[PDB]
Amino acid sequence: QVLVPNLNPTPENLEVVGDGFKITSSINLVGEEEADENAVNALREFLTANNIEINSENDPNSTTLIIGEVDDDIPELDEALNGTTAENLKEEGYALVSNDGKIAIEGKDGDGTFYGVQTFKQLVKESNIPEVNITDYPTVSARGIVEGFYGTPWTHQDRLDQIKFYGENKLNTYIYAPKDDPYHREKWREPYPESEMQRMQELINASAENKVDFVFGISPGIDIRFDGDAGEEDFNHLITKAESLYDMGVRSFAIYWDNIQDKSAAKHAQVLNRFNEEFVKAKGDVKPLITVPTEYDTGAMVSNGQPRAYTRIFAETVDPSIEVMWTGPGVVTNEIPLSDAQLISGIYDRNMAVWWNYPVTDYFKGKLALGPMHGLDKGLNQYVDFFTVNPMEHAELSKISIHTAADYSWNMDNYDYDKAWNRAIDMLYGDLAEDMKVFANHSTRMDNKTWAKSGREDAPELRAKMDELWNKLSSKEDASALIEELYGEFARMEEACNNLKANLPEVALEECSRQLDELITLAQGDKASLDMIVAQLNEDTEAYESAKEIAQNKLNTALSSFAVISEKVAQSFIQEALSFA
Amino acid sequence: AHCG
Ligand SMILES: *[C@@H]1O[C@H](CO)[C@@H](O)[C@H](O)[C@H]1NC(C)=O
Repeated sequence: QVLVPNLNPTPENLEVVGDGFKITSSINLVGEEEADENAVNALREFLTANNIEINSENDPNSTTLIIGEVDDDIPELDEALNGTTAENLKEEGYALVSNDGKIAIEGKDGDGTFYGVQTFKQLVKESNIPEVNITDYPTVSARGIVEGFYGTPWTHQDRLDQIKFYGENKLNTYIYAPKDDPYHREKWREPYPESEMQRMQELINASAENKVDFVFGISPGIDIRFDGDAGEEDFNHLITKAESLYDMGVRSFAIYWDNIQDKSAAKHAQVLNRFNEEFVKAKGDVKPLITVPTEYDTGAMVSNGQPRAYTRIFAETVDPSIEVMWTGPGVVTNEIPLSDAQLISGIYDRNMAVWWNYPVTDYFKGKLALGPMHGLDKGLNQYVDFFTVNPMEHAELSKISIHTAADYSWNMDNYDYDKAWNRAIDMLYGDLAEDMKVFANHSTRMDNKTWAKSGREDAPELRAKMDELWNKLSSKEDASALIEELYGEFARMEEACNNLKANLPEVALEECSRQLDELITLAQGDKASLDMIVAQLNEDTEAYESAKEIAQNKLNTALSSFAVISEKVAQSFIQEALSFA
Repeated sequence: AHCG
C-alpha cells in the first residue's frame, strides 16, 4: 500500500483512491507533442534520472502517462481523468489522476501543466506512486524571491540552482535587484558588459525553463534627474537598459525607489507611468510594472491612520496597473496582520505586493535565519496578490525559509508554520533531517535589539523547561527530574552539531560551519551551568568553582565569536546561571 | 550597510 509522500506546496484537493502501483521500467508517453514544451522536458529529465525508458510504440503491459493542457484537444486525457477536470480552475491550476496503471496530468494552462509534473515528481519514490485524484491551484498568483539584500550578491551558480529550486516548489517569480550590483543601482545608467550579458541570457533561459518570471530590477533613485533635457536623457537610459534585456527575453520589469534621499513622490510616480505607457503597454507582452516607493513600511507610510505626504501623492499618481510593494508594519517586523494589509491596500485602492524581509540577514550577518514564514496573516490574499521574500546572502540555507514560503503562498489558509518547517527540513536534508532540526531550531529568531525583529522564537520548548527550572529552584521544589531532562537536551545539541560538521555537504556546511561551532560551545556551557546548579544544591564549592570557570570560558568564546545563535536560550541560560539564585 |  503506497503512501502519499511529503508534498510541497500542499495541494489544495487530494484524495487517495487506491492502493498505489509500481511504475513499469518503460512507459507509454501520450500527448507530449501538443503538451507544454517545458513540462515535457521536466518530465523527461526525471524519467531519465530514475531509469524509466519511454516506449517508441504503445505497449499495453506498461504504465501510461498522459499529459496536456485543457486547451489541447486530446480526448485520451479527458477519458483518463475520470470526471476530474482542470477546466474550471484558476490560472496555473492543474488536475492529476493516478489510477489503474495510468497517470494523467491536465493543466489549466502550460504553467499549470508544469506544476502538475512537479507534483508527479514529488509523488514518486523508487518507482511507486499512490493512486490519487488531485485538483490544485494557487492562492496568490505571484510567488517568489526578490534578490534585494545588501552584501555579497549571489553567484551565477547560486542563481541557476535557486531557479531550478523555485520551479520544483511552484514559485513563479524572481526579482533581480542586488543592492551591491553596481549596474543595478550605484551605476544604473551603465550597460552590462558583454560577458555579464552572457551570464544574463543563461539565467533568463533557465527561468523560462522552470516557469519563473525573471524580473529585471533597476534602482535609479540614487542620482536620477527628472526635468528638461536631463530627465529625458535619464528616462531614455531606463528605456535603453530595459530594451537590451527585453531583447534577450525579459518580460517583467521593476523600478525601485527604496533607501534613497530624494523623496519627489510626483516625479517617481510620473517616471513609472511614462515607462508603463511607452514600454510595458507598447510592447503588449510584458507583465505589469513592479515598484517600491521611498516610503515602504507602514511606520514610514502612515501617521495616525492617515497617509504621509509622499505616500498620499504617490498613491494618487501611480497608475492602477502597477504592482506596488510594501514590507508590512515595519522594515523587519514580527507580523503582518490582516488589518495592516487592509489599511495599505486602502491607501493604494489596489491589491498590494509584499516585500518580506525574512530570511534576509544583511542587518545582522552573524546569525542564520532558518525559520518558517511566521506572523503573516492567513487571510492576507484578500489584500495581497504578489508575495516575495528577501533571502540571505547564504543561498543554500535560504532554501529552508523559501520552502515554507512556497507552501504559504500556494495554499495559504491550510498553512501550518510548524508542519511546513518540519517538512522543509525533512525534504531538503534527508538522512540528516532530525539533527538539522535540532540545530536550525535554535536559529529562527532575528533580533538586532534595535528596529529589526522577526521570525519564530528560538527553541521555545527548551526555553520553557529552563524557565520552569528557575521556578522550581526559587520555589524550593524537587528539580532533579527536570535537570536530567535538561542534561539530555544539551547532550543532543552537541551530538547533532558534531554529526552535521562531519556529514553535511560542503554547500550547506560552508554557510553555517561557524554557527555549529558556536552552538557546541554554548551546549557545553549550558552543561557546566547545570553542574553549577547541582554543586550549589550539594553545597559542594570545589565542584562549583570548577564548573563556574568552564561556564565563563564557554560564554567568553560566544560573546567574542562572529557567529550568533540561540541568544535568548542556550546563551542566556549561561548568563542566567551567573546571577546567584 | 542595510535599511532603517
Ligand atoms: C531594507 O531593509 C532590508 C534589511 O537590511 C534590506 O534587505 C532591503 O534591501 C531594504 N529594502 C527593502 C525594500 O526592504
